[PDB]
Amino acid sequence: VSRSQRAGLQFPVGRIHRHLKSRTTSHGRVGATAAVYSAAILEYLTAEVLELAGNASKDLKVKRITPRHLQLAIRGDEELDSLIKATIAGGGVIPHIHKSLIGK
Amino acid sequence: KAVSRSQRAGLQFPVGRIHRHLKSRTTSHGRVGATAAVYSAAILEYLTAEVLELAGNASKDLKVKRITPRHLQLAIRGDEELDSLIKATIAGGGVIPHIHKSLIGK
Amino acid sequence: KPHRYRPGTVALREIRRYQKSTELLIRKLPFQRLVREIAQDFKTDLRFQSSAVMALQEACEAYLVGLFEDTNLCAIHAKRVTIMPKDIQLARRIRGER
Amino acid sequence: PHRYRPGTVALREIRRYQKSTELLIRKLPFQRLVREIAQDFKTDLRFQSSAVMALQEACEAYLVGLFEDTNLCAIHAKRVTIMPKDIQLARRIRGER
Amino acid sequence: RKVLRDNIQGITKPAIRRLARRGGVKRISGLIYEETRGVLKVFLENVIRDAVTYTEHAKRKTVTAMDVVYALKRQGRTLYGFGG
Amino acid sequence: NIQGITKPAIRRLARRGGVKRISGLIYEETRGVLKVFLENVIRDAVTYTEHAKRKTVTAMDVVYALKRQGRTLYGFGG
Amino acid sequence: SRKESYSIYVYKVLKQVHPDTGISSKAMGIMNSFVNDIFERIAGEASRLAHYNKRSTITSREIQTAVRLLLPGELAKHAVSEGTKAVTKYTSA
Amino acid sequence: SRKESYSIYVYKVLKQVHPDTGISSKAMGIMNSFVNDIFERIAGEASRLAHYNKRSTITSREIQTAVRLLLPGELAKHAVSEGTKAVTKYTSA
DNA sequence: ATCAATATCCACCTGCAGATTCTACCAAAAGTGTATTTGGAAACTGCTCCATCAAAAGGCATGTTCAGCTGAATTCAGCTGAACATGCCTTTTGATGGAGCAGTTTCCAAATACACTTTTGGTAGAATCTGCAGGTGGATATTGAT
DNA sequence: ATCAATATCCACCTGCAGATTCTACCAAAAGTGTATTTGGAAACTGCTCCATCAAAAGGCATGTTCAGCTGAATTCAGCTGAACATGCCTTTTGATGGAGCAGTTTCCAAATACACTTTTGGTAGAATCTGCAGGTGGATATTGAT
Repeated sequence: VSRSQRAGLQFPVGRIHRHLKSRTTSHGRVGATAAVYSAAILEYLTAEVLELAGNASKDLKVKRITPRHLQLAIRGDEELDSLIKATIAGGGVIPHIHKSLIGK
Repeated sequence: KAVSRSQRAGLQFPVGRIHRHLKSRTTSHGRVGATAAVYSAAILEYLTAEVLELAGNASKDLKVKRITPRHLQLAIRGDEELDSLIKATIAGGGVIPHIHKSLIGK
Repeated sequence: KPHRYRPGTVALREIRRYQKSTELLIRKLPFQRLVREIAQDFKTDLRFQSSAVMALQEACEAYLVGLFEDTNLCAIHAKRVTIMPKDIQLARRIRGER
Repeated sequence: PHRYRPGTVALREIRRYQKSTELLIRKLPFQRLVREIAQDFKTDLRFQSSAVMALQEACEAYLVGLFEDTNLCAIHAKRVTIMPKDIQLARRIRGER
Repeated sequence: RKVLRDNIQGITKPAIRRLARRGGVKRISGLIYEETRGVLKVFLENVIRDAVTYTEHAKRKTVTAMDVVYALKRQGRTLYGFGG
Repeated sequence: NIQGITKPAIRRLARRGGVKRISGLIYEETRGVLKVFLENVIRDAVTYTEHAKRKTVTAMDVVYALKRQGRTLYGFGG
Repeated sequence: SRKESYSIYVYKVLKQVHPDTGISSKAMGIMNSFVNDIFERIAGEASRLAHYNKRSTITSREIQTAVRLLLPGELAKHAVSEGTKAVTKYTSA
Repeated sequence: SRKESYSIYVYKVLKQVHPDTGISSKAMGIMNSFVNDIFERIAGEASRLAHYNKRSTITSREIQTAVRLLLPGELAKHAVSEGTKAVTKYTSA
């Protein structure tokens, strides 16, 4: 019967709503579906990151996604890189050395 | 009789209106204390005063009686703290005159 | 005589001049037209408060002017005096824009 | 005997460290500095180890990025060595000044 | 009405030069004016894209100065003097 | 204490940042910068601590501070 | 003494897109910070939108416009799709 | 339909500092933008502070911390003074 | 580009422990079901304000010429910063405590939200008041050629 | 050094667009006396934090040697700035119609607000495991030198 099930999402529509009722100022309300919509958004973007990161880990012969993988997935992707100007702790940087700095 | 809360606080800025704007921001789903409106009105007034002080001076320096955006810009870019606080763009403010040494004739 | 200012004297006059003033530097009508053309390529049948066009011109001119200041720094850093696309790119990159 | 030409070990280190994710500042000196800086704002403070680690991560991320922009400024100037004027230019364009 | 095209060239070389002058620039390579146009288009696009998104959200056909002010705030290019 | 932030560690940071050759004056410069960074962040953090009437700077204090400095960090509570 | 986290749901989504792949605690941490960040951004923009238009309810329309505003195109297209799908399916049953 | 402003109060404060000096409409416009801006920021930081400490209400204490973040150095010290003072004045009925 | 040697890096495979993933019972949200409350959508419409048109005039943009000096290329040597092996201290680690103190309760006054009835203060205009934009003309530079 | 050529001032002048000031009610402020909470205030648990300690092993600080980078000096092709002729198109003044905001109403569909009944996610305990970090030994890379 859960709204997450009804919406066909893994993410918690109910919790998302309970969190949204703390953003509507005073005298503020939240649509029945805003919770569903946001839940969907969060789930989708989580899926996108998790996919790219799992790829980075398969291409690295490991089973567990680490933060390095998360970093490689984010920075390796134009859109994710654009959206996530956070700092992934323990992700390091992407290897890159400038042309003019190499020998001969 | 009725004393306004601004008067009650020794302020020119509107404590009531500001309390209303804080109720409507807001919390969310929460409440605003009696003093928060006062403290806010006081900060806003103080800063309007700091700005108007510096601007007014600039207006004097250019032998004019009436503050324009240019003046506001001179005052804000001229003061380290206002300049840090205010990274807005002031429509009509121009820039502060500045040329680099290297550009100037030898 | 005839009479010529040496190359760079007028340029400095213009820096002083425009640094002194605050009026918009891009001609108003062409700018409006650019705005309407860009907006149109996003949503047809759009209208603009004149105010909105002006807000945009202010924002844009402020933006270009600051950008040129940064660019001018990159030129100087390169021990030059002529700004080049190189510089604008260096500034925008460091500004984290591109 | 045997000796590497200047630049070679450097490039080798660049490869190595760009490969790893480890903190490059030693933990204790860093903690010590954090504590001393903080002492000047509020006295007798304690720190979650997570807070010190957050600080160190935030720092090293910051210094690494800043070094990137700095290196770019040195390359603008047709150099290969970064100098304080490079860090200065970088920080200015960033609006940290 | 009438087809709008190439209005970026409305941003004349002398206007760009003026802008660099306020920006404190003494000397300008011939390749600046096109670069600048490039940059201006991107700037304008982004702001306008957001502004219109606000227009559309409000079910309006007219882009208000407020739309541009919100747009600008989003882009972290906050503007004073139109916000009211 | 700041001098405790050693030359070879700053070397390491530069290296990860793709730097090949380092000027002698870079280390003092880097220290100064790092000090301003830590000052700006800690000040804010501790302000959150004191507001929460605590004697202990939490990681969340640092995360909130970092977020305010537009230096958002992932992995410690947000 | 409870402390809610998106860990469970992240893990679930992981198992859908990569049933073979696991996740470290630090990584799971990043994922949390990610979800919280984006949630706060969306929520913020949505409340702002409703304000601008003198509304009191945050509807899915605020959420959607906010998504257009926050997410770079393509991520935004797909996010819009997912959202509308979730909502239709939710409104049918 | 009346739309509010800060013009009346900016103007008062103006006459207080420079009683000889006027302000042009565009300048007043900037001033209004300035005030609404700093109000926004203070309110925002305050609501966040309240959130972080499981508190449902925003008090002068919130505003004060908000002002300590936000405002640099001397501005902050003086602001705190003026606020604290207005508040103690307001309480002593 | 080879002939050598010194070191670096790279794959394959290995074995345990620090981290996982897996399992198992109690509070605190999440769903149901009923009864108001209310926001803001649908519908007339008053009425700013936007797009368009017209037309005249000079402020500018455009284009060309011509040569000054700037960027870019080259060479070069002083000296800085890298590589390195040498010698030692400070960071790192890891069980112990002790204890400071974040977090969790369990509780009444202070403090906030309400909900109605007056009592102003601010706002949208009219209506007076004046800065100053913008046009002068000679005093004082400021430049650049002999 | 000069003067010659221009540009830059700086101050005086004055009616006009733009302020500052005078005037009428609606919305919003203040004063009421109900109502509800909330957060602070104490008194105590447990985590997790500081502080020694007592060391191996790192990792840093040191002084040598010199390779190679930076910067300084010097040339020059030609890009870009200054000036000029020419005339387009932006600017400025004004009016027109009508699109479209935006101010009002009326009021279903959707939201809140309870009060219950279940359900699930957080916790702190168990049962595997991924892969770190360490082995070869095998090519690779780098640097001196046919």
